[PDB]
Amino acid sequence: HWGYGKHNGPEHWHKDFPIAKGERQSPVDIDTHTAKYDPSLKPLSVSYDQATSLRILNNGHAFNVEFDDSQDKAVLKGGPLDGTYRLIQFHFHWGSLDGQGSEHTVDKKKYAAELHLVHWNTKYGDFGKAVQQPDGLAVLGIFLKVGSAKPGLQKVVDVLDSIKTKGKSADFTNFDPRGLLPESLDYWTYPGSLTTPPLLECVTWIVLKEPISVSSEQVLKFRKLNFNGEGEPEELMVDNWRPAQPLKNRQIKASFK
Ligand SMILES: O=C(O)c1ccccc1S
Ligand SMILES: [Zn+2]
Repeated sequence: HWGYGKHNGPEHWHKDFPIAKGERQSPVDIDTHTAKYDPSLKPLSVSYDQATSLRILNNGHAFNVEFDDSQDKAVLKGGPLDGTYRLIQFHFHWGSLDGQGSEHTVDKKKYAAELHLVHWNTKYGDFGKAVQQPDGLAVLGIFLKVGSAKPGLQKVVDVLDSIKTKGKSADFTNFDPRGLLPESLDYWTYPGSLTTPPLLECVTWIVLKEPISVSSEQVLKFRKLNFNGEGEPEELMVDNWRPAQPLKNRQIKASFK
């Protein structure tokens, strides 16, 4: 199946998932000079105080931190969004080297990694029905650069050696995703897609301008995970990013002047 290698990576995905060449694929390059301030944007509200994390899973692509989304607990609203979107999971994309790893780029600059906090529109009842809708999902995208450590990341880093291989999971209760947010909520937004198969075109992307800093030691631990399952040859989990796709008939809006 699909992955990030030479023979199954992003340039092959279109064969099984033809929407890979669709009209609102993600990620994209964010040209900061072309992005326009949008005064119709409402203030963004990231309300994560009652978040209930449950588990961390290596899915042979990245690792997912999953949340209990059975009640309105951790939600994203305002900004470009109509209504209330509930956090269901987060994960990252990263590189083999600090010069690459993010999926969005900013004036062609690649960051060392990118965090995606995935939410679904509660008007659609569950995540499965939300991914059949053009406004089913909202993904909050946050860049990571290598510099000072991010303390609120360390609980994630320290659990990784327990989910080294594909199919492994661990308890991951009481993790507070507020510790992953930068100071500013300035952001860019545009309509796009999931960035792994099945590449569904359901996402309002909200990409924060301010990166968070993580330490070289934190990101090195990401790079010690494995794409392979236990008892199989080691293939390090690195470079699990999709590159920027054509912007097509879209405009990137900025929340800031
Ligand atoms: O983030 C993604 O791109 C993704 C892709 C497939 C399934 C779930 C997700 S959340
Ligand atoms: Zn992602």
